[PDB]
Order: sequence, then C-alpha cells, then structure tokens
Amino acid sequence: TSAPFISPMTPYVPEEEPTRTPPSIKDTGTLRPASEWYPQWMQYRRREDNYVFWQDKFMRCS
Amino acid sequence: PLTRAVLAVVRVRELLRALLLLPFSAVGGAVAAWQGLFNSQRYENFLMSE
Repeated sequence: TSAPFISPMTPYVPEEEPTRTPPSIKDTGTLRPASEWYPQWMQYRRREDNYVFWQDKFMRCS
Repeated sequence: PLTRAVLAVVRVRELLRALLLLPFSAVGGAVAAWQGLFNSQRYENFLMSE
C-alpha cells in the first residue's frame, strides 16, 4: 500500500473524466438500426415517466 | 357481332394510342413517385432527426 492515512481493502483506481457521450437512449447494442423517431418500450410506461426521451436529447445535444 | 367489331377496332387503336404516349406517362409516373416520397410522416421523422 502507498496510502499513509487511509486504505480500504480494495485499492483506489483514479477514475478520470469520461471522454465520449453515452449511447443515446434509443439505440440498441447491436447492429440493427434504431427506430426513426420513437422507441418501442415507450409504450409500456407511464406517460409521466416517458420524459426521459427529450431529457436524453437535451443531455447529449446541449 | 358488328358493334363488338367496332369495339375491337377502338380497342386496337387504344393500344396504339396508349403506347405512343408511353415515354410521356413514364416520366409522369416517375415524377409522381418522386414527389410522393416527400410528404410522408417518414420524411418528417427524417427531417427532425437531422
């Protein structure tokens, strides 16, 4: 251990700033394309819970 | 027999009259297809994603 004062049982790895924006919310992990406008899971959620669409757009764009 | 003979004549001449204008109507149908692509909701979705 290097830690003079405080050392938990798992060494601290210095995490840095992220360097790229996350995959959007609409994309899947695979190669098949997204959905032109609205995802399909949006239909199985409360109308007052689907605000994450436009919030994700705001976050990635601005 | 006679009236359907006159109809057969008008049908053959209709074949000819339809074929003589075929390039014009071909370009017309191509233009109709072209301008049909650009008023869907699909084109609106594309414009908003862009």
